[PDB]
Amino acid sequence: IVDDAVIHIPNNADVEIREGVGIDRHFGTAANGFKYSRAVIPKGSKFKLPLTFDSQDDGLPNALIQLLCALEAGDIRLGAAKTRGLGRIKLDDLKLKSFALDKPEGIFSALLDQGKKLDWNQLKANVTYQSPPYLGISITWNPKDPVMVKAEGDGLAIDILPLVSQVGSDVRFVIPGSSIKGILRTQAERIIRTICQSNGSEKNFLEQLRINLVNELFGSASLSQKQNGKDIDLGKIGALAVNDCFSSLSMTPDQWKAVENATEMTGNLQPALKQATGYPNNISQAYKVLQPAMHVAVDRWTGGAAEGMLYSVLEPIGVTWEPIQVHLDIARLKNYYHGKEEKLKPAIALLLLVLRDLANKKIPVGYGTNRGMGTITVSQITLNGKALPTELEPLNKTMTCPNLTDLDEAFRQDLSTAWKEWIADPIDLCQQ
Amino acid sequence: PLPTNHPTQDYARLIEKAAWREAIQNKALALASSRAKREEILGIKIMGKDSQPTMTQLGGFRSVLKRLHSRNNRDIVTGYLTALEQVSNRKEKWSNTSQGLTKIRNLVTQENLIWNHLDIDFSPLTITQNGVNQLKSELWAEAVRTLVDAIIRGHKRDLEKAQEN
RNA sequence: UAUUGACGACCCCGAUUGGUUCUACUACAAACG
RNA sequence: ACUGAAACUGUAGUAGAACCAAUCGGGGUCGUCAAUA
Repeated sequence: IVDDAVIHIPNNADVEIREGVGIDRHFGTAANGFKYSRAVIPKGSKFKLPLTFDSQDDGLPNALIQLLCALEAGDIRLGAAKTRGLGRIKLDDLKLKSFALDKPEGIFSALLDQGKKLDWNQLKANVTYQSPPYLGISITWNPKDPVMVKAEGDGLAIDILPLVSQVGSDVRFVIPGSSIKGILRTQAERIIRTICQSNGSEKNFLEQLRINLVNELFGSASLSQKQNGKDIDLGKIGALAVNDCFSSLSMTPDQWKAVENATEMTGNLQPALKQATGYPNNISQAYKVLQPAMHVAVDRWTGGAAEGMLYSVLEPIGVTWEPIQVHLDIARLKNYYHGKEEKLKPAIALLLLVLRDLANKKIPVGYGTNRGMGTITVSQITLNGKALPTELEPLNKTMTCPNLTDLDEAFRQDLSTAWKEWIADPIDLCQQ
Repeated sequence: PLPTNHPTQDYARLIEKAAWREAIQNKALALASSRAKREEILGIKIMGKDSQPTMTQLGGFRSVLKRLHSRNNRDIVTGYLTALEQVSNRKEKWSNTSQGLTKIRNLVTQENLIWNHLDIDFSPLTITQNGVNQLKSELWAEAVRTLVDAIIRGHKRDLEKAQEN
């Protein structure tokens, strides 16, 4: 029995609204109509695990112990947008109460005594947690040029402000996983289209997205189609899932409101940024973290500045960020490839090519990438898979060369061979 | 109506908010479905292909109205409007509206005015004694947001009929 | 016919996309040797 | 020229998959203003 569980948002933080956009793969700009918003429960929010199990057998099932282990590992995901940043939950303070409803003393204990407490650690010792095959990629990046996703609307003292999220009782700068996934998908697709020399200009945005290997890795929209009598969903969830990224740098929910509600860049904004950066008495040190930047458009005949075209960015020039965490469900891919572990190698090869570009500054992230922002420096990529198939196990590596040369050459050549075999005939690799 | 102390007053109030919220939403759809009602409520109008103001100026307002969670946040929207009004080029962006900047000022600062525009008869929708006064005080900011969102959507989709020829 | 005689800042964000597509009940228990 | 009794509208089913809050913009720069005598 699974009960409905009310969510307690920490303190009384309100729901966040998260903006979303589809970026046209030809023009590189927001696709028409593809502008959306999702209300999301913050992070740190708590809800009950409301579970009851009626046992007819004696003891507690192994599969159910494995489930509770996965909850404490944080391996189950809940809700929408599981690949695009959301849905990770972790169980804490698991309690097991047992009632022997088969016997008088246990039935009265159900009525009166609130049950026998079982030590979870005893069952947790009897079992080994059978975590499914997955690859986890953790990327350590420092912004080279300021990096920020744009906040949902223009501020007063500053027009363009960084996006923030509630992370417990504090606000942190966030790079949505929707954003890291769209840039990775965009480069993944560009690689595929480059090899096949396949243009994206005539396709609409839903068609632009739908190209091979990325449909399995990054996922494809649900779309039932009659093939011939048979009816097939073209949709599949992404095997690749990215988690929202957060800064080392946190502020109290009001400290940031002091910045959002500042009205004069040289006035009350200066205390707000000095407060929020943690340098209340060093505007210099404060502005080596969050720097207001004025920009003009200069009229081409007159010079000076174009009427109205004065705007300001709060550039997070010195915000430090947490590692980006990507999660490849190898088990989900293997299901798409109908169990064939040999079909993994092109998807793995693509993903490593996307990571080679990410490390080589070929993928900028966030707002303003062409306009002075968004360049990242990747100093380490840590590939850390569990229960990988034996030929993919050389992925278990901490890479620091951008060009993947920390992976064994015999493994990179094996991937390159399967990659080249796919390039020679780029079939829909999950069709059988 | 229920006595104010009645034990089911809390439960009844959940039914009331639901009936009020969905009433406000359906009426906002209806009011936004006519261009005369959009021009009356916000001053927003179509002038051929043109929108007064441009959709970008409506989007700016609508992005500020997202912050109107309560009547203690009407200072946020009045802050935006005074900043807009204090900049001559941005104020002129709203000329050829039917007095849209003051219509927005009123809707955000006259608490009765959203209810005057909605003009919902809430008597079939309330059962708690003092239900109307409390729900109006509770659902005000949501009603403002709901009506403006509907108006701006109905505006843009009537603009598409004039603009996309 | 061409003189009188020096002062003074401005711009403060602008334009746009604001949802798109799929799933809309499926098996049952009552029917039928 | 005597009320039928007894019987949970329940069981299985993740409102989800796909979607970059993004595109463009040197914090820039010279002669105007007033009308007569």
